[PDB]
Amino acid sequence: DKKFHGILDQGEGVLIIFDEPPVDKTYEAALETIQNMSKVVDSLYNKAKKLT
Amino acid sequence: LLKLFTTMELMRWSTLVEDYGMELRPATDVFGSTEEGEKRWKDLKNRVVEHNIRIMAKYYTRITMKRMAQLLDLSVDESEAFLSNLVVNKTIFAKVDRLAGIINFQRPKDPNNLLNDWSQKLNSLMSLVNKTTHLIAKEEMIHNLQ
Amino acid sequence: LMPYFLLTQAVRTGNLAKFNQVLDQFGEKFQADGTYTLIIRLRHNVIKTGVRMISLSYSRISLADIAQKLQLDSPEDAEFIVAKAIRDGVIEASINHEKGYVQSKEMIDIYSTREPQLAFHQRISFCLDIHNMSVKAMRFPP
Amino acid sequence: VIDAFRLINANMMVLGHEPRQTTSNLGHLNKPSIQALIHGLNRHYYSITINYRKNELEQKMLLNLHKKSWMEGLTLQDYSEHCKHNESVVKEMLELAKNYNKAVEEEDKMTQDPKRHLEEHVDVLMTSNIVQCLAAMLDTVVFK
Amino acid sequence: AVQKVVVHPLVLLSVVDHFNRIGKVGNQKRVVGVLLGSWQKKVLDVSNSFAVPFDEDDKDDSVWFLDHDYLENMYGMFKKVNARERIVGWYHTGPKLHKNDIAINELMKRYCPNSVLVIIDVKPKDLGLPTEAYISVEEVHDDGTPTSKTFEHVTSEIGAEEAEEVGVEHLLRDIKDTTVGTLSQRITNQVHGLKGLNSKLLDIRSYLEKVATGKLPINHQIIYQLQDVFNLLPDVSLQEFVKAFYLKTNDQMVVVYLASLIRSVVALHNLINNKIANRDAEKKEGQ
Amino acid sequence: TRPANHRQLTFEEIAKSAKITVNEVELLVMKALSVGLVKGSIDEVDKRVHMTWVQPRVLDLQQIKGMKDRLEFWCTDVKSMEMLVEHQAHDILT
Repeated sequence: DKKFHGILDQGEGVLIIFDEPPVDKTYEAALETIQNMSKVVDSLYNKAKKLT
Repeated sequence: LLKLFTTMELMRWSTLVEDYGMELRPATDVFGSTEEGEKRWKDLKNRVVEHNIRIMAKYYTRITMKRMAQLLDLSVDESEAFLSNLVVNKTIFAKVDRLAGIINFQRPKDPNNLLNDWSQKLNSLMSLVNKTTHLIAKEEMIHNLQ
Repeated sequence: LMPYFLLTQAVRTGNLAKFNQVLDQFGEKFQADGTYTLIIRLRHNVIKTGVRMISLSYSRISLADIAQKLQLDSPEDAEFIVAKAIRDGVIEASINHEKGYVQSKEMIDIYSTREPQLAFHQRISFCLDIHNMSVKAMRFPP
Repeated sequence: VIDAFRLINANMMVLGHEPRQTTSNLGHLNKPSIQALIHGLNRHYYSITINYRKNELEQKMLLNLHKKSWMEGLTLQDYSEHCKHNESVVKEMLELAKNYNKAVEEEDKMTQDPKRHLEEHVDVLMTSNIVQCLAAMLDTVVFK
Repeated sequence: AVQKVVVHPLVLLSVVDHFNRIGKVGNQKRVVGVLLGSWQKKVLDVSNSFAVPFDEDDKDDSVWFLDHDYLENMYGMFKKVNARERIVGWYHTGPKLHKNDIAINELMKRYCPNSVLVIIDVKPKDLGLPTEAYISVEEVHDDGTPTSKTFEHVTSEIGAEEAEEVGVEHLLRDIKDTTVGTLSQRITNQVHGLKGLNSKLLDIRSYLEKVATGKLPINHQIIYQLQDVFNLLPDVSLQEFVKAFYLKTNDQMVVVYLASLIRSVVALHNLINNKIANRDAEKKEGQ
Repeated sequence: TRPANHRQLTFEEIAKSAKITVNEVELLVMKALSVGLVKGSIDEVDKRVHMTWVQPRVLDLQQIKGMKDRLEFWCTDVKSMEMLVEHQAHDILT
């Protein structure tokens, strides 16, 4: 349920707790921009392949 | 006593008690041993322990629990409890690997912070070499005149 | 492609009987297109695919377990087959015959290394080339 | 905004002869300010062209003002601020990309500022990132 | 003492003009004058300067004729013209010091307690600033060596008021570079920085060779500073640094890759528009 | 003497240095740190000491000659990479 940043290990019987680095927002914004450019390329198809 | 508690070095409680126990053997408090409300001796022991913790956190990165206990003059478990209490109080930062007893004071190292430290080292190096070249220019540019 | 669907099903199942019967049934299309040398090289890479998956879904599997799971006759035969898998580079794993188990390459978090740099470099060069070609193909008839 | 002036003689002005001879295409080439026209740029006085004798040595010594030291040239911009700026610009670029798609799609259906802003943002990102990466490599294999 | 000194373009140009004037009217090895500025903490701001008659013997290196009467007269005149400027130092246009500089600084310290000497090299260098700032401090060397009155380097900088700054920009508009980071200029800046670092290392190396062969004495402060340099050298073969560096390089290159992708898409859109326009124009012209 | 490249010092080698068993090299390094001579850290888990500073002291001519050699190498590397970069970017340098 993500109450604290840790992963168990039922072997040696350990609870490796730590701090998870924050999700890099740059890759996020890059991914949505990639999606936007993909749909822009779709628009460019609709223009060119139909007018030429 | 005040010199030791203001200097930045670990003082073993055993040695301090075999040195300055004269108190109440003189003054009016911190009795070596007396009535319960004025046997603060334990509080002084805790103060010595806390000072040692501060010094170690300042001048270590990875101190094994065995060594920490035998240096602090407390059992391994007693030292663990004291360090845990300090960590909870937020007075000290120390992450304890109890699997191997690898108490570590190294705060997590952000790549941003690591490269910033490297860049700061580079900047200091460049400034130092620039100042040195100025000073050495003056040095040679005076003496070679002779 | 339905005959090739049957062939793919047979290879994935690893059933030599199904492979042989489908081959016999659809030999006609096999001259129609031309794959026989490749279709026996198939049987080769059928056992190769078996070993590749066995190494893909495992990290420290033993030679006896490999033989049992691939129905291979002997652990020594399985050892030869895994060595040929090393030839083909389709398992990218080590092995230790002192104790008799095939250890796998210790998986590394591949972002603190030059693989992302190389991939992004290829893609950046491609994008620059597209821009150059576009701005060169820009034409004015006058 | 500097100007140089000299007076005109009333006798010549009354005689009608122009206050100042014109033998060469120089001297002119300048638009006299309407302020001076009102205050008598020609009735009472006349302007003079101003040239500057910029010697090479003086030009160099002036350049020394904002000349950047080699420390500045070879230093590394702070990495935390660099990442924060990269994120700011990338998110603004994302928004501009959304607007650019909307504009291009509506243009095509019917048959710019988003494109211009996108070009500016991409240029700044590329230049800053490449500069810092190259400086990082220069430093890391010059200082060891 | 004073920790920093900032000279002004007006001072620079006055010094250059003075040296050129003296050279034109007759060959000479140096030209000397006074520096007026203001104090704001230990950051001196030399906002003006003026020449003073001066000549010395090059052989004996102990006879010279700085004109203190001239100095005081023109200082009073400049005080009358502008108030908030007082004698803060003296300048000379000498590429090298001389055995007289200390005597002339003794003369100037009567006018100013913290008199600052400024060596201004009219000859244009290419790496550093043309002005060097020195101050005379004499004290019992804790090094236990014989103590001799000598100068000490002072941090120097070039700074201008808004007035001088607009003036210099207007003068330099022809060759002034863009006040913004363009990729080619940044690359050239890194190359120039490498040039400067190489020159500084070569100078330090030449001094070290001189000391090692013995033509010079050993400065403990210099040895200490170079020790600090070599000790401050970083280590770039460490794994916990290599991983971080690779991570940051990958991040920067993903940003670069996204940028290039957008730029290519825009270029393709422009080409599509151009093709459509060209075909429409040709069709209309034909019909 | 140890350069920054491999500046890591060990309890064992300190013991081979000034005669002390490896249970008080920790205290010796502690005293140095406190009096403010060397700076760094102590990793007794692996029994090593990391140094990143040393109170500079007057040196000898042979030491200065070795330092000169090191700076020879450094300057050679700097010049080489400068030439490399200028040659590579020759077509964009202003």
